[PDB]
Amino acid sequence: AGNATEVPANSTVLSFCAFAVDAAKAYKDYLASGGQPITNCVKMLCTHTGTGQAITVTPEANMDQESFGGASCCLYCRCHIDHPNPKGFCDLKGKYVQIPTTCANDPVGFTLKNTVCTVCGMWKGYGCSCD
Amino acid sequence: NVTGLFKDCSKVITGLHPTQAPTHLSVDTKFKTEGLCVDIPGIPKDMTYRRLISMMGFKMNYQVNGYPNMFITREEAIRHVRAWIGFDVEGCHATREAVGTNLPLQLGFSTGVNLVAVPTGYVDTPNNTDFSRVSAKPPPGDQFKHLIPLMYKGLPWNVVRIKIVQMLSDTLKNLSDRVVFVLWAHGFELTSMKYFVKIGPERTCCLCDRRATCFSTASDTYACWHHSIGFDYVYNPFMIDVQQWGFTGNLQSNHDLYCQVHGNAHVASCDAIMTRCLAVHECFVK
Ligand SMILES: [Mg+2]
Ligand SMILES: [Zn+2]
Ligand SMILES: [Zn+2]
Ligand SMILES: [Zn+2]
Ligand SMILES: [Zn+2]
Repeated sequence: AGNATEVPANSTVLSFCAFAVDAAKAYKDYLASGGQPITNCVKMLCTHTGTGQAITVTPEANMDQESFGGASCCLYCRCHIDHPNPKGFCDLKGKYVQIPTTCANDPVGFTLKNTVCTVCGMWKGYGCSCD
Repeated sequence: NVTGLFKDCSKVITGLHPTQAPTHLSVDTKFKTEGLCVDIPGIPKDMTYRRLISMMGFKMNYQVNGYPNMFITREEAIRHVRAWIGFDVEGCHATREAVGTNLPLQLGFSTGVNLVAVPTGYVDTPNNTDFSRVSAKPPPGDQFKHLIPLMYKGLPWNVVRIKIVQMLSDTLKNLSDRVVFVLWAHGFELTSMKYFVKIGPERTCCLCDRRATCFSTASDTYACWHHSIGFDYVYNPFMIDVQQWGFTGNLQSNHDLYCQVHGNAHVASCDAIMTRCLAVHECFVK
């Protein structure tokens, strides 16, 4: 009974990260060992003529990036573990997340490693232009 | 194709919104087309829900430099006999707002101890995953009559994992620098370990140079079997599965091939004893 959520290609990385003390470090170290990034995310069919900002209420994107469902790009939502926020709530769940097409291979890793400008709302490095 | 790990065990026909779903498989079909997903402004995202997520189906075959294996060969187990602790878990069944996964009810050990935990699980919400108590029931069969009373008899998991760490520490302090959990058909025992085991690279005890063997969440620190006082998590355990050595029948059937002094009042510890007993007989006879 029930409804399956995941695909066997993700069993080892999610199990590894579900038991970690430091889940983010486990996932980085796992990739560094030649492991396959987490797949089975929620990729969005969208027009790709959006603002290009990192975390929005509806899918935004340029042709240079892809829009995902935010929870599907959160290692803590993905492994169903605590979030390192003091209140403990996801930054991404309930929002759409745009990710540079060059990094669309590994959306979960991208959100682990990057950060958003509070001034202009775009990913620092892909690309915020305020100094 | 699919896997049973993290199976959504809710009874809701629908769910989930593209923004709230963890995985493409768990998006509601309304949003799927052309192998992708689509945003439909007129369908609100569900800002109330509680979905039980199954912890059955874990696979510990990671191979990362710096991180040790939980599952070890028989020979590695041979060298650390003194660390052997048989471990079995009787379980209960998700039943009201959910169905289709099992929850730890009574955990037993080679040390005669048995502990029983409140039925609690991992519940997805609009904001996070909520570790919480959940409705449950006993396994249906008449063979499971003795876990009916256990449903009422304890015990919050923060207390259970305190007692587990303390029992193994007081057992293993003068015997080894590790545990080897001796399992039989390990899947559900491995699922229970999610409730009280962390893993990482090897660490050393604060207060020591001995190998770190427990973890504390009060403060992110590590300890040996001697200084693990008040600690709540077992850190980097090791384990073996006796069934993976070739055994046709069930646990008691294959144990009673060698030993006839371990009867079975069907308690979780009784299984864990026969699990350790059968591992000794198999490994060291001839
Ligand atoms: Mg068992
Ligand atoms: Zn999250
Ligand atoms: Zn900026
Ligand atoms: Zn110590
Ligand atoms: Zn025996």
